[PDB]
This record gives sequence, C-alpha cells and structure tokens, in this order.
Amino acid sequence: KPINVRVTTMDAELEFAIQPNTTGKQLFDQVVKTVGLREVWFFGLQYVDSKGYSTWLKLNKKVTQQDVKKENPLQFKFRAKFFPEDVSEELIQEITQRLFFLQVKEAILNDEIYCPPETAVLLASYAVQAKYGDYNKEIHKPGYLANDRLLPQRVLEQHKLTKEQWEERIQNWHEEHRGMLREDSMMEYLKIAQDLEMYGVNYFEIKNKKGTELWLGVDALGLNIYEHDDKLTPKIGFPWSEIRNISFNDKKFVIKPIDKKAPDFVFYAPRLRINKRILALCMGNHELYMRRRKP
Amino acid sequence: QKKKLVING
Repeated sequence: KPINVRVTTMDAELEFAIQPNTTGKQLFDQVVKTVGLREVWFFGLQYVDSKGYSTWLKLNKKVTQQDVKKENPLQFKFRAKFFPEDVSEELIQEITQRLFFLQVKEAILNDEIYCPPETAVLLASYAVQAKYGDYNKEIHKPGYLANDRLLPQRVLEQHKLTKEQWEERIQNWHEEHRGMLREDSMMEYLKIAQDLEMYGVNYFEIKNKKGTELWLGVDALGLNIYEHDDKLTPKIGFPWSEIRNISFNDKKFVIKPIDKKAPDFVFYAPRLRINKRILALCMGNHELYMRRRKP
Repeated sequence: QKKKLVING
C-alpha cells in the first residue's frame, strides 16, 4: 500500500508515493535525484508532527515511524539545514546556489537575518539582476520594481523613503551589474549575505547557572553564547577547536573545553526536545567542518 | 536523556 507524499523546495512542488517501510534516506535520495542536486550534504527534510511541531526527518529511520502529521499526502519541505563556511568554494551547481539564494533571501526579507539598510539595497540589487537580467532603459522603465518585494520590513520602517525612492537606489545598483550572469548574481547575493552576523546561525533560548536568559547559537564553526537582547555579537565563543566534548543531560547542556584552566560551561534548555535539536545541529555542523579538512 | 559528543582530544 503506497504512501503519498508531497515535497516542496524553495521553488518546486514534488509528488512521490513511498512504500510502508521507506526510510527518510530513500525519500531524501528520490528528492535530490529528481532535482539533480549532487551537493546534498547541506540539506534535509522538514515535516510537522501530530503535536504540530516542526521537525527534521531522520534519514536512518522509516518515514512511517516518525509521527509525521497524519494526512494524504504527507507534507515535507526540502531545505538547507547546514550552511557552507563560504559559498564560493562550496556551491558549484546552479540548483544548489539557487536553493540557498532563495532560502537566504526569504529569511532576509522576513527579517529573520538582520541586515543594514545599505546592505539590503545592494542585496536587492543582485536579486533584481538575477530576476530581470541586465537593466534595459527600453524595457525596465521606472516602476518596473513596483510589484517586487525587495527590502525587509524593518528597513522600510526605519527609513521613511517611498517605495519609488527605494527602487531608485536599487535601480542605480542594478544598472552597474550589466553583464552579470543570473547564477553569478545569486552567488554575489550570497557572498554578501554570508558575512551577516546572523547568517547561518541556529538560535535557541537557554539560561546559564544564574538563571540569566541567553541564546545559544549553533553554526558551521561551533557554538556561541549571546546575551538575550543581542543576537549579533557573541558574549562568548566556543570554536570546535576549543571544544573537548559536548553532552546534555535531559535539560542540562555541558561544554567541556580542551583547555586545562578553563572550567566547564553549563547551560539549561527548556525542553529535552530543544537539547536534542541542539546536539543534532552540533553533530552535523562539526561533521561537515571536518570533511572540509580531511574527508 | 543522556548523549555525549566528542569534538577533539
């Protein structure tokens, strides 16, 4: 008895039917095969459980054995779970560059990743070059960007310019990108976005031994602790190279530093589900970190 | 639950 499933990438909707004992890995492989993605190590499948919680699909476990929200077809989102240390030397395929571009641009536009107004304009500039191609005074007449969402709401609200005025600045940059290929435009966007403080960071609310509210940041290079009201600059950093090991006991999270002097660091997460999520991102990120070196 | 993850050493 086949099981109907739907998988959506940033710009595509895929329809599959799997058997009862299909594993996440088998579903995953069918997805990347369909869109011709070979740079698969960054991606994963997101689903919603019966309790309405977003979760990443375990690839080693059967799809049917993971409490995916009951429905026909089952619904999954194909998304990048991990980010490259540098897009330039890691994303070679157009499909991959496109998926990261679209996912990152969505997060920037939704104010997910903080972005200075000036940078938002430059970023929008590459997105327009990617979408419209070379600026052509004959076809791209004033107002040609009126129907495009190009800047995050936060930017629009801090600077009271009219849409026309924003478009004017965006257009001036657009004109300067003539000759830039669609794929190259997307990569330029990413090269800029990847230098943003909040780019590629998974934040989790935690508390330290003093009960102070903080954020745990997990990214490609290790872990960071942020003060509750500042997610841009780490309060303290824990690069992989300074980490002996990492473990969690239910809600307790401990970071044993390689160093002799430096003592251990304990942090508390609200739910065990959170700690499991953190450990998983820590494992995956570190793994990719080491592949960039030895494997 | 209890889970450990070796990073270095």
